[PDB]
Amino acid sequence: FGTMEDFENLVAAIHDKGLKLIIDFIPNHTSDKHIWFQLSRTRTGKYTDYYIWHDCTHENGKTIPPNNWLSVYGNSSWHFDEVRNQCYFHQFMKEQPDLNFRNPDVQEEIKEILRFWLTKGVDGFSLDAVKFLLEAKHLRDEIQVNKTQIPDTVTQYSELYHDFTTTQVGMHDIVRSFRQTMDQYSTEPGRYRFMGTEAY
Amino acid sequence: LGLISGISIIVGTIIGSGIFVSPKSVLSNTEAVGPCLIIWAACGVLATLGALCFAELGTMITKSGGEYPYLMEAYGPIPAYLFSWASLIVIKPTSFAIICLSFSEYVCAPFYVGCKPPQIVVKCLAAAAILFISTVNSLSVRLGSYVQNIFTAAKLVIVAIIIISGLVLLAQGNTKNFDNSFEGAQLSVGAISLAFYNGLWAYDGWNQLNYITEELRNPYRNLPLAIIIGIPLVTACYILMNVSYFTVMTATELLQSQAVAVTFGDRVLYPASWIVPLFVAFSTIGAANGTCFTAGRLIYVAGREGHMLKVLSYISVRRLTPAPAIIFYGIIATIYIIPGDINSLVNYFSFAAWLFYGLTILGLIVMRFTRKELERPIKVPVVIPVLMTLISVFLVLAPIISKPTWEYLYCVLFILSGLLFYFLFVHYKFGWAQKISKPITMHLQMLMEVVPPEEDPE
Ligand SMILES: CCCCCCCCCCCCCCCCCC(=O)OC[C@H](COP(=O)(O)O)OC(=O)CCCCCCCCCCCCCCCCC
Ligand SMILES: CCCCCCCCCCCCCCCCCC(=O)OC[C@H](COP(=O)(O)O)OC(=O)CCCCCCCCCCCCCCCCC
Ligand SMILES: *[C@@H]1O[C@H](CO)[C@@H](O[C@@H]2O[C@H](CO)[C@@H](O)[C@H](O)[C@H]2NC(C)=O)[C@H](O)[C@H]1NC(C)=O
Ligand SMILES: *[C@@H]1O[C@H](CO)[C@@H](O[C@@H]2O[C@H](CO)[C@@H](O)[C@H](O)[C@H]2NC(C)=O)[C@H](O)[C@H]1NC(C)=O
Ligand SMILES: [Ca+2]
Repeated sequence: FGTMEDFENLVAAIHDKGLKLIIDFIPNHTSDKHIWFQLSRTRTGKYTDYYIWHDCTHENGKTIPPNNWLSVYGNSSWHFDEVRNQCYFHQFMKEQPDLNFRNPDVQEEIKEILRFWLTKGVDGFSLDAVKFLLEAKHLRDEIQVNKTQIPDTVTQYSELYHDFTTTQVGMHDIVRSFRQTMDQYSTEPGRYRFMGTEAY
Repeated sequence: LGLISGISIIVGTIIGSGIFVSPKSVLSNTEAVGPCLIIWAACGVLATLGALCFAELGTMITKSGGEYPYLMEAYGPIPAYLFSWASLIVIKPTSFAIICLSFSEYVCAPFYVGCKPPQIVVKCLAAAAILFISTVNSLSVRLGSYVQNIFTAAKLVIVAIIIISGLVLLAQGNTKNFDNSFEGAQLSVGAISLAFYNGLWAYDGWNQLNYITEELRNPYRNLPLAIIIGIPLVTACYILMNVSYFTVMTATELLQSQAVAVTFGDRVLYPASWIVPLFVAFSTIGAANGTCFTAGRLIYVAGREGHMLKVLSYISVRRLTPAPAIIFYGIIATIYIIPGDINSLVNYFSFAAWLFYGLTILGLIVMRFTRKELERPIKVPVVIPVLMTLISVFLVLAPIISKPTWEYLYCVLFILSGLLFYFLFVHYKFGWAQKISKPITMHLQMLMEVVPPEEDPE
């Protein structure tokens, strides 16, 4: 798409025609090639609890996951890492590990990313996948839609009721703290910062 | 008054409400930052060369008035009459209307934070400032000058806050808006000539520096030295205030703004952002209180020749004020704000003012061939009134050729309306003239209890 200089020229040109600019924001997960995840699976420093890790029983090519939770695109939502010798959680794909938003070091790193783009002159954000932010920490099994179905065949995401992986207690407070982070850049008149959420 | 307190009255007179309204309209006509700073510097040269020519005329003639004894000595009674007529109905009430309109832009702007105030609120507040000042100055002649020195202190402080806090931001590296300052511009004769109308409004007061700064310790040397030092130093404070505006605003954000210095104080002085609408609103009614002190000085000296009505420049018996002149200026200024609109009253003012600045400076050159043997103590080089009378026809003809609007018709027809009144009441004194003028003077005398000023020429 270009460089950072190409983005800064676009923001200045958008403002000179009287337009505004909002961009997407992805708070829920990173890639497995992010520098936080490469330090998380080597247990380096504070990054050990940046992601959700649990023990599992991976041997001869098959992992036994801690519960029956499924990813949106459909198989187990726990994937075994060979360096950490533990399993990590992901809502979407095994290349997208979920951030641990019960860790207050993770929420401060997300607020620094919001302040980075508001300093560049972005007028707002659209927040993606906010209902996937928190999960239940009791780690209990979901309820199957078909209760007589054998649990080894439950692999599609539409076969479970997702009461413990979407819209948990405390999720709306994380979105409200994002609104308070952007309120420090909205005190100037005519430069209010927009926040929209995408929950489909 | 020495030399240092001689240049302090020059700085206090020339700094007015213009620098808080004019940066939008200079940038609106020259659409780049680079040409916007050249017009602010070239207007301070027209104010300095213009005040030097008035310094020679002030020592050569030595008579009270304004430009009225200067035009009589050069051309005769007909341009002297037209200056007394145009300063009565055009020049002085519009100057009182632009200042009171600029007061209501700065009170109503912090209440409408991201949008404009409606036009009914800025006009009904400006009419309340005209009628408040026209009654305070018509009752309590000495009250206007006790508050005058704290209105000048409030003006220089909020100028020094913007200049200093703009040089701090310029050192930190907020210089992105100056990077391409000459890309997208206008060399049209109507875009530059209207950018000169708005910049020279911020220098209003250079033609009355003669009367108050000639009671010095050594005149004829310290008067033209206080002009060469004083008016270029306010030119440095006007460029430095536009530099400060362009550190926090883009050139598009300055055009999309109601009051330019409120937007500055909203991005710099954040927990105390209300001091900029407070100090500019004090300094603006002080500039309107100051123009009611001068009410009646030219009206008295023009009526002594028969060129102005004598019911004006009468003095109230109780509260010894020039009450018929202050009430007359408040009525015409209230009429002018109903069509209203700064950027349409500044064009109306600058067209009549620079028509008579150009006739006066041309009279300096006419009196070098006609009125010799007349003891000029100050004598400027001849190239200075020649350049000042060539720009004065450029500032008159170029708006009425390239960008003609309706105010240049209503200003010409109001000046040529006076040329009818010359040939019926002064040149061809008939019979029915003084039997209209005397019962009106008699009945307005018992209504306002105003008498002739028990006085002499001075
Ligand atoms: C629509 C376009 C035209 C609009 C015209 C509107 C005219 C409305 C007139 C309103 C006058 C308001 C005056 C009150 C202001 C008081 C200010 C003040 O502080 O006074 C202190 C002063 C001090 O008095 P003290 O209270 O006794 O100390 O008080 C006064 O002088 C009040 C006297 C009122 C003066 C009225 C003047 C009106 C003159 C009109 C002449 C018309 C003649 C036309 C003839 C034509 C023949 C061809
Ligand atoms: C308190 C405020 C009101 C008092 C002051 C205004 C007087 C009210 C009456 C106005 C004039 C009445 C008709 C003229 C009567 C005198 C005629 C005469 O023979 O003069 C002899 C007069 C000498 O009379 P003397 O004073 O008796 O010697 O000769 C001249 O002064 C020639 C210059 C004429 C100046 C005319 C001033 C006109 C003022 C009204 C302007 C109207 C337009 C307003 C703006 C348009 C809308 C924006
Ligand atoms: C996980 O889902 C994938 C689908 O992406 C399954 O992998 C293969 O899916 C194709 C259909 O697209 C089948 O034809 C193959 O037979 C599947 N592979 C195998 C080995 O059966 C996969 O089975 C799912 N489950 C696991 C545990 O990976
Ligand atoms: C899903 O639920 C159904 C009933 O709720 C389970 O039972 C089947 O129901 C259908 C309905 O006509 C019968 O035709 C089958 O004979 C039933 N038995 C089976 C498929 O063994 C069904 O077992 C549940 N699970 C699945 C995977 O379909
Ligand atoms: Ca999550």
